[PDB]
Amino acid sequence: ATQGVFTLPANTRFGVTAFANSSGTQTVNVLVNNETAATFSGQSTNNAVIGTQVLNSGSSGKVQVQVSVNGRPSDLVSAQVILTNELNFALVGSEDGTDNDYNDAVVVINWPLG
Ligand SMILES: *C(=O)C[C@@H]1O[C@@H](C)[C@@H](O)[C@@H](O)[C@@H]1O
Ligand SMILES: [Ca+2]
Ligand SMILES: [Ca+2]
Repeated sequence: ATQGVFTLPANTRFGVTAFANSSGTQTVNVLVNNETAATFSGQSTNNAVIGTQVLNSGSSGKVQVQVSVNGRPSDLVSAQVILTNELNFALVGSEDGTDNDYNDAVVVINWPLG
């Protein structure tokens, strides 16, 4: 199934933050309505934050996370969780290799802000 694609409410600010846990430099691209809105890159095996940013979901609300390592797309896992009918999380893990820890880039999107 498709992973890493989330429909947000339109015209709403949201946060996106990426963490790395791999020997490989992770590149995380965040598309809003199919156009690049942020791109983060970095290397850590210690959960370093490789980027954090506030972005607007725009007219479509469509947000897609892509993760690439060594020029190759990583395998993605994702889900969304909503607490008290108000606080939203879109969660992505990714695997760049064969150990299947799925933490090589971890991406957390949260809304609403403010
Ligand atoms: C080896 O390069 C694989 C790669 O880096 C490891 C240190 C570990 O984080 C593994 O999950 C990652 O796929
Ligand atoms: Ca891995
Ligand atoms: Ca890892």
